[PDB]
Amino acid sequence: DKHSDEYKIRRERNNIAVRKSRDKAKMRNLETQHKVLELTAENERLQKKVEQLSRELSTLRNLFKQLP
Amino acid sequence: DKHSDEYKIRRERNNIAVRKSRDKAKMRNLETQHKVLELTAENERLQKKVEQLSRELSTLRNLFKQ
DNA sequence: CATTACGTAATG
DNA sequence: CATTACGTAATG
Repeated sequence: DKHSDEYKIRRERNNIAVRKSRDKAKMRNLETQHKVLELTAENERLQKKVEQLSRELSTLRNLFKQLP
Repeated sequence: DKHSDEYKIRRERNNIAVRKSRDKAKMRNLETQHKVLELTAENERLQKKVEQLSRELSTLRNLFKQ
């Protein structure tokens, strides 16, 4: 059964499919890791934008009250 | 090599460690995908603030050219 | 073919 | 002990 040629071919093909499936799983993990870095960078960009608008706004609010 | 008590025990212990190591890997992967969902949720939060501030600013500039 | 539990062995 | 390449077998 294990010395039959059909078992040997069967194992050859599955071994190839296993390697391929494990390597695609790696890549999906790397992509998810890449996503964390993209969200983090865009997150940093967005809070700095919020901080700019917050400043521009708060600056104005304080000078408006600055004149009865 | 095998059939020895030495080898049977060594395998029992490695098998336990493998299972542990694979379960811990599952969880770090789980954690990483938890992180994308929080960065995504926090992203949407920050976008909506930028938009609210942008609106508040923009209405101001427009009303000033009267 | 693709996926995954389970195991072996080499290795840090 | 923990990690990982490599393989087997059951299964979708």
